[PDB]
Amino acid sequence: SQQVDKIKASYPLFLDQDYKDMLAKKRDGFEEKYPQDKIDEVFQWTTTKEYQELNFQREALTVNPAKACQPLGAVLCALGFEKTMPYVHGSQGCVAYYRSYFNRHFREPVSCVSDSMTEDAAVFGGQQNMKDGLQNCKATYKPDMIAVSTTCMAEVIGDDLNAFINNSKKEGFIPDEFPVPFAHTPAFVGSHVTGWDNMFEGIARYFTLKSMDDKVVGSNKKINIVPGFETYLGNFRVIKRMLSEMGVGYSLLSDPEEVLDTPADGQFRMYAGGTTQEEMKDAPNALNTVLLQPWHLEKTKKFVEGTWKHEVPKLNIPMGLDWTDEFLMKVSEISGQPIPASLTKERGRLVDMMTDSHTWLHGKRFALWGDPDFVMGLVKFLLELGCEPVHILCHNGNKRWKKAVDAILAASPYGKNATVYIGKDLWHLRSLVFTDKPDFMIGNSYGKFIQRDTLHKGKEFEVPLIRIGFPIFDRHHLHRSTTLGYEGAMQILTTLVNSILERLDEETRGMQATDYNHDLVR
Amino acid sequence: SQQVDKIKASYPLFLDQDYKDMLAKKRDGFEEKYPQDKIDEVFQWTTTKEYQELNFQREALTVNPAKACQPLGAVLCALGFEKTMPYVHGSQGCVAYYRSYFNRHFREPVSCVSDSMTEDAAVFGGQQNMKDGLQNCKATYKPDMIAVSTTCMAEVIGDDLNAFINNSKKEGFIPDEFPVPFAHTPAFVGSHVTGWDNMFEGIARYFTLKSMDDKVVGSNKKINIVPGFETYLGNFRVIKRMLSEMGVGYSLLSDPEEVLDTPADGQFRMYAGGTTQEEMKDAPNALNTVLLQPWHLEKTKKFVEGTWKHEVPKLNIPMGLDWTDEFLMKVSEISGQPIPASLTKERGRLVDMMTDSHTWLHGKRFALWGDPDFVMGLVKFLLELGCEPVHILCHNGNKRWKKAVDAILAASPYGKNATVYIGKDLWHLRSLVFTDKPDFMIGNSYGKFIQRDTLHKGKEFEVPLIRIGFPIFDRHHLHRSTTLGYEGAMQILTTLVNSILERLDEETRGMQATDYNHDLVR
Amino acid sequence: MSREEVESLIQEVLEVYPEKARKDRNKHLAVNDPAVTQSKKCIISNKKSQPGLMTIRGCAYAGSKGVVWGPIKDMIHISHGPVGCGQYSRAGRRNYYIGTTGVNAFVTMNFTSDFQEKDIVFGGDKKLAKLIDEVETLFPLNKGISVQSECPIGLIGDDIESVSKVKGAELSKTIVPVRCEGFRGVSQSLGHHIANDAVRDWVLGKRDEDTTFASTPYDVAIIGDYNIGGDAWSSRILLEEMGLRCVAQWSGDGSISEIELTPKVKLNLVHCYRSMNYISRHMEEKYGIPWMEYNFFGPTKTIESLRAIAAKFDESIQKKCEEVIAKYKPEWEAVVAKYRPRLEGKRVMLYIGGLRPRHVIGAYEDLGMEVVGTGYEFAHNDDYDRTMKEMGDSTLLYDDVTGYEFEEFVKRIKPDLIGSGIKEKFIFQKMGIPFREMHSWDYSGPYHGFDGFAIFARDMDMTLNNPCWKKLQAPWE
Amino acid sequence: MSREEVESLIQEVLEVYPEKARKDRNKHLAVNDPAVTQSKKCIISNKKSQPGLMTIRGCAYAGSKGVVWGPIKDMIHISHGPVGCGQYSRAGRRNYYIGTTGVNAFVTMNFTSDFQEKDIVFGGDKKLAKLIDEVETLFPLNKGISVQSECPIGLIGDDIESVSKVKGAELSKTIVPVRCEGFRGVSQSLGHHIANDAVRDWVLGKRDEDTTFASTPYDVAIIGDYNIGGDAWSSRILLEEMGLRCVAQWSGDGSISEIELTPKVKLNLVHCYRSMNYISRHMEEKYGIPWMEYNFFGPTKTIESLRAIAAKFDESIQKKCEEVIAKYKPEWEAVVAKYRPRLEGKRVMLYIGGLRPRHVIGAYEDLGMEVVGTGYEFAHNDDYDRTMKEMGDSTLLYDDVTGYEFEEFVKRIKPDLIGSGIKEKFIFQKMGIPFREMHSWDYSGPYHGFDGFAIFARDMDMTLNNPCWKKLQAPWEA
Ligand code: ICS
Ligand code: ICS
Ligand SMILES: [Fe+3]
Ligand SMILES: [Fe+3]
Repeated sequence: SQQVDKIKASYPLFLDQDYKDMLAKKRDGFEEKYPQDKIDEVFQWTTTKEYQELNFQREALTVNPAKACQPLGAVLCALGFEKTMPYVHGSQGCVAYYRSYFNRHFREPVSCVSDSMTEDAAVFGGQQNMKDGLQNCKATYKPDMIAVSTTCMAEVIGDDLNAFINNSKKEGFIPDEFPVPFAHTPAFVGSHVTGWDNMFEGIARYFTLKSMDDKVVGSNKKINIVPGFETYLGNFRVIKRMLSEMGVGYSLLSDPEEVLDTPADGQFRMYAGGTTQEEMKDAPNALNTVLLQPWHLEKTKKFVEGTWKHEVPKLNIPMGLDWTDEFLMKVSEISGQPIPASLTKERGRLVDMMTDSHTWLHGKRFALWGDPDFVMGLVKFLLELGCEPVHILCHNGNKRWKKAVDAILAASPYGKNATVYIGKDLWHLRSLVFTDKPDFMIGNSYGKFIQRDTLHKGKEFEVPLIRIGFPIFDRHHLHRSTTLGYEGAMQILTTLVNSILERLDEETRGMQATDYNHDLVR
Repeated sequence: SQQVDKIKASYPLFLDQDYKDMLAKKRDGFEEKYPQDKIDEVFQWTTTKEYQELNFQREALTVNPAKACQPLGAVLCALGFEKTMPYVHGSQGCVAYYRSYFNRHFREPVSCVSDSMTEDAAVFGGQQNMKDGLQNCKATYKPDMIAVSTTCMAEVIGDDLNAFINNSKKEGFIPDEFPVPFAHTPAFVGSHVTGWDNMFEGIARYFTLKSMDDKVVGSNKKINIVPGFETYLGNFRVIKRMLSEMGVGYSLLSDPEEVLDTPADGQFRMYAGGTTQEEMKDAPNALNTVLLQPWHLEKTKKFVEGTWKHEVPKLNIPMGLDWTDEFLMKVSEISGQPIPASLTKERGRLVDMMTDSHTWLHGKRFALWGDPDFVMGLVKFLLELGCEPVHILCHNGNKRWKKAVDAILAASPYGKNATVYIGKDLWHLRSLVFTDKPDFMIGNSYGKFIQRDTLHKGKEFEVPLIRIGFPIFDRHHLHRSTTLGYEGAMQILTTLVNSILERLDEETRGMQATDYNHDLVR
Repeated sequence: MSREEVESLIQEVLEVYPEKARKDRNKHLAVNDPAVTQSKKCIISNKKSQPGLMTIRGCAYAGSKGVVWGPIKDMIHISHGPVGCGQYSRAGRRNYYIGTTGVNAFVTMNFTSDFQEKDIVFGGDKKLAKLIDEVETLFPLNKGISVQSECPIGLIGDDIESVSKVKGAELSKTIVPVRCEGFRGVSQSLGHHIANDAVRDWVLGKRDEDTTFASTPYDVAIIGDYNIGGDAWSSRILLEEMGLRCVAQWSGDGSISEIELTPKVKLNLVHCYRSMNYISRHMEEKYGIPWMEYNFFGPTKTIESLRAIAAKFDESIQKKCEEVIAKYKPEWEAVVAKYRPRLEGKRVMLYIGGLRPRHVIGAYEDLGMEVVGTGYEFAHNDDYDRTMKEMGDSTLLYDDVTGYEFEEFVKRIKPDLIGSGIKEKFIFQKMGIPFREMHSWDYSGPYHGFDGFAIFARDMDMTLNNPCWKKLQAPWE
Repeated sequence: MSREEVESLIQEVLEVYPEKARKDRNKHLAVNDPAVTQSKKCIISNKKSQPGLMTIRGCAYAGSKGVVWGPIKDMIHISHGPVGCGQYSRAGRRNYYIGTTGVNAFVTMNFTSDFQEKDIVFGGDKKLAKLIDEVETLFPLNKGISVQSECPIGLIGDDIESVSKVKGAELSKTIVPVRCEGFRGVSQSLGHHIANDAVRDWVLGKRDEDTTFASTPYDVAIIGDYNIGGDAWSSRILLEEMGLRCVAQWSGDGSISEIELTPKVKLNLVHCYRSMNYISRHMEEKYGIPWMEYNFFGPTKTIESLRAIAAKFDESIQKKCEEVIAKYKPEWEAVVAKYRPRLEGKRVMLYIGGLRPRHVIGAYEDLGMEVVGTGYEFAHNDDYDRTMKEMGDSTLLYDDVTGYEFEEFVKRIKPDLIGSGIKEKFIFQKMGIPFREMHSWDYSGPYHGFDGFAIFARDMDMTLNNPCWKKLQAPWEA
């Protein structure tokens, strides 16, 4: 039943008595459900150290992973280039999922095509799909460039992307000069960030490998910036803002901030902004190339150093105070530009905020997960804030990265109780936050199910989620935030300290019970 | 008792059994407390419509006001001028409170002096206090300017500021050319925003009244901007950023953003930035003067129009979509500069966010309070979002203002259930959110006590507070936010929609009870 | 628009295509004609998508795992293959359920074998067996496992049927192998069929000879309602108010035991024909259970369906049918009284999957709105037969529409509202056209039944008449 | 660091002042000397502030309403005058209490008469009478009303005493007129005295003729603990573990009935001498109740106070005293073992109000820290007498320090930590000097007693050793 003046959606409609009784009868009548005492017993067991040890002995089963597959990153990379259509050679189901995943994080259109390979292509290959696909795509959506990656079907059957593209041009399906960079992006290798690296290196190679002979390092007086897999718009914008404030000439290679933020003004813009083909063709002439997320840009680094002859600086992701400091100082050294007073003042405002908030942050215990560069930057900034990152999980991390993070932890007293986990998923993390409870989780929207589980054990065991990362599906417009630079550190610090204070306010809101500590001033 | 490795502060220390027993013994033994059943009965009574009727019959008693006294605004205005020391003639206790109040909101030093009038000055006036105070202040803190206001003591006894300052110069306590603008700021008239108006008009008169004959309107080709009482740093910065993006020459008269955001770099800066004396002397040569908050700049307006001969535009506070549009279009007409593509794109991104979020905002009911211009701008934006501002409270509002807001409400279907209250306090508002429960409150930190009260009735009656306004004492660094322009609208929209979604997540977090609606994607 | 105007639009849009694609797409676009009833005489469907044209379709894994199997709440469903598919589809579809997630229900979790290259080289069958044992130790209250094959499984020659039979016997557990690899078929649709056949072959016959369950003459099953935002619950409450006993829900909020009990019912009530007609046809062949299509979108269709369903039983049910109708009459009449004036005359274009593009037309018409265009991602010709009777004359029909086509049709037709999916939503909002998600209900609903109609009307009104649509143009242009 | 260096520093700083201010401030700055015991020979205090020098002091209303009366939880306190004072002081001080706010407790609410110009012209006495009736209607469970006068009340010639007598009799309610207008005196201090006299004259004697209270030989009252962050509760727990019965707390978490019962106790335990010595002297004269000063900051002073207090009773209390001391010994020893190494040798400068500038020195010394400077906003000479015994030789003493003086002293002395108020905090953090709020405890605490020492130690360590202080200088500068 509904009252027309106060219509109820599913919540709280189905808490009405008649819906409750109906659901009780369905359960008792036909679901053959385990008794509630048995559910409570098993639930309690899943929160124990005994369960945790069984959980961490898994070798074959993955539960609630914290990573995606390569082509997702290849699509995001390709979207960063001017009037470029991402094109995934293989089965169309993949592309539907890629678009949906990004649609929900950015709340924006996400353009990507497939060439719809099916059962038959498994026997005779996908050459004809590529010829018709490229022609159809170019004629219909009029891109200036088509950037080709692959689904796992096309990888398993072994389609030769280079040969198929060359034949499409040879047989007249697309003009010979139309740019069709490509990369093999097998879902069973690495993760989505590997797909970004592979796509970018493919695009760099397409525009530079065969024209190196006229290139002179430093001749365009710019610094190349390679952002990697980046899903916060503010992170593209703050890097450009800081470099412009310094007067540093730069080329941001793969820049999707415009196409992921078009205005609602009465027309749909399939393409907007992006790195130009010239910027890629001219990139070898830069003074140097800075990689913003080096732990998933290894292949790009080898190409930039091996072919462009740039001496890629050893720089961490510019997150937090120290690593932003180091990024600016290296940019200053490469470009010969001094760090201006405006960035010095911004640094000091971040430090001022740190002094203002340090008493509420000190000793706060955190579980956190994400991609490798993001995670280690978050770890570094937490240590700078006097926080303890106790559970550090990177599903797509590797041994070398774990050693670097362990060295960062070892250099600080606030890392004494921290452990780094690689190859573990969020069902592993669920056990950790039960058996060694932190104060908060920092992670993506999939963490909301861990918070739900912890609350079911008890309010005193609940671990609230702070949403920082990718994907964020259950809040709006956090993709506009910033996590890099002093600006990003300021935003993260504000989110952390106010999450702490929101939770304290919740715990002290009880009249005549805990509100003796419900302070007006904090 | 304490365990050294997990030390407890007051919360949760005093929930230990031995403290709990001690407190019960104190209560039963010596407090002669009303029995709990009587407390519960009276509390329930305070939530009824019968209590509300008695509550709204108050004439002499004010409970939990939502305003302060004039000198607070005079101090904030004075801080916006270069190397200017606020100086409040009267009793020192006032200045301790003004400084502490702003300290807690901005988490910054706040410099202000008193001349420490006591019982003796109450009979014979504070002339000697002014002579020594001005001399002591100038020698010790070396300001370029001292801006003088009054506490209620000095108003009641009738100290003539003009005469006292002239005699201080005549008798040699300060150089005759040293600028000492002044304004009478009686606490028993108006509110803190009136003190801002009075101080600004005093400073404007000091630098322009006697030199008008060489002035020519429009000759410096700039627009004056008067911000009024403003406690968000982002609001100063967005106005300057937008006008610079338009290429509009401008003078921001009273600009405290620098002195309220100095870096922590190893030295204390008593002064920073601010409007220069030269800019004030030259202001009559501007094309026109725009008042960002006209409902508390009445006196300033009369002076700018009567003496500078500027035809001040009739503009609402630039909050939300329509009123930011109208602000930019009027600035464009005055300056002859077109609205640039960057601002048009920012407008369209705000509209995009509105379309993205409109289904969670539609029909949401809000109680809100603040100063008149801020409140009416918040009302206007809520109506643009399709929200219903049901309880609109402005303690320091007036009848003319209430009629303007009622006309804004009448122009929209979403104003149908709204009532505007002037001269009511937060104890009045408490009754309204019990008897006509909204979904959220938008207000300052004092609202946290209403949220506590509503929860005590029951979780289903709790009205969460969304902190927007002044002062905010129990979260950190929200004074850095923006509420003006498209940027401010974007920030407000994001705060609102995610406050809605966090509350829905809370209500649907119960395992096997309400988590059928605990959606990953919202 | 006039018929001839619509035919010229089709030709105008098709001019951008290369010859091969143009000749193909022309066959998937048509204008409804009341003198033409058989769809096989005016539109083709359920063929391959043209490469590179940005189809909205998914794959057979989406149709099997995401749609049919995934909602079954007390089973654990294994996304067998690389990590991607299970992650993108984790909790994306709002197939609601009651349970203790991670303990006795598992719907919004993502279980996967996370294939690495070694699994490609040596095969994944030993990993799958090890995985099943790990599931058993960590999730003891699961009541069965399904293995949803992603693309590589069939391409490398794995034999999940053999693993499922061996491990099923060793553990005395129902383990369902599903060969729903995404390269099969042309869309989600073949995934439906594959999944229906896996139910039939591995689950549905478990209780064929079992006689324990006490049947009644009023036993029914809801077939093809996946309880989006609770849709199936707002349908079930009505059927049971009418005196029926809903033994099973396929598969929203569905348990494996309910499925196993379905061969015992007297009548199968089919909502989504596309996805479940296969198993409905099977149960009528093997068990003699009749099935019938029904429609709970909006008061007109719900009343019509309740009366048709009741006609299959006796006078006592038909009497209770009229009791339910009279009970809810003031409620939905108040909804139309409030919202129809705010929506009457507004024109709607739809593009959804395999059922809703025709099933929701009645609800729009109950609010005085007009559906001027509709189409399906993966429907067959029998679906289009049913659609032409529902759609008005001279309306536009599009099968497997391309991104380009949909945008160009909308620019010319200028509908007041569009109802489609997440990949379309943000395109048309930028064009200033109110949009409602008609898969996820835009995180609202339910929309089925009388209680859902109130929410449906509220939602269309809030979006169509929202103040934001008046503001797209800056006053200075 | 040496005496001669400190004295020259004083003269250097004073050179900026005009002649009159220079001569005055010179009298309020001094260097401790163990050969001089009487402050009446080396520092002046409790004089008016010099105009325009940015004193940190407040007013008499702050000392009466903000400090003494405001914490009393079951009374309603009216800020009588314009809207400002009650708003700036609303819930600014963390005088903790147990109650149902708005129903039977009222501490964090702001009740005011919100004076307008008409009230200035015609007087506010009729408004006050109407206000009292409105309070009684809307807050029926209040157990008394106080009227805290703001500046204009005395200047316009209102008679709140007459209103209080008339309405009090009419309503059979305790209504306390307090003439704490901010222009009286020179600081918060006179507000204390005014407020103490109002307690004496209008509340304390209500039960002089009552013989109902069942007394014991172990009845005490805690005088001058305002329960900042729960300080009084972590003090009370120790006294009652020692076998005493704490009948009243003045005024943190205090009820009006506890106040009225205090004349029935055997001993008044005075923590804050400055604010409550007046009423304590009164109760010794009128009721014969002895009073004694104590100190619950840090284990050394807490142990010393427990034993001195216990010595005033019998063997059973003295035995329980040693039981309590032994109980908590492993606890505070574990705190010292952990935190003293992290703090030993660090130098602290304090500037607070009227008690803590001397009372917390022992707790710092229990963590191996040294207090190299201290001073008061509004102390009297008897406070500075007690201070000379606590402070080390050649340390710097400052009375009613100016903003300029404090900044310049810190620049030269370079303390490792500063403990002062909200108006000082953000100045010194910008200079890169760790800062702890020693009024509000920086929203932490309690700091009293054994349980408070653990929090105090944690708090000093987390701030002194925080990583943020290593980062003030950008590496390209630097
Ligand atoms: S199953 Fe089908 S695409 Fe019948 S695959 Fe799809 S929850 Fe659609 S039109 Mo998403 S044939 Fe259901 C459907 Fe309809 S996922 Fe839902 S809305 S009624
Ligand atoms: S009452 Fe006094 S200024 Fe003794 S007015 Fe002040 S809560 Fe201070 S040094 Mo704030 S004489 Fe109490 C004090 Fe000390 S408000 Fe508190 S910390 S022990
Ligand atoms: Fe968007
Ligand atoms: Fe600060």
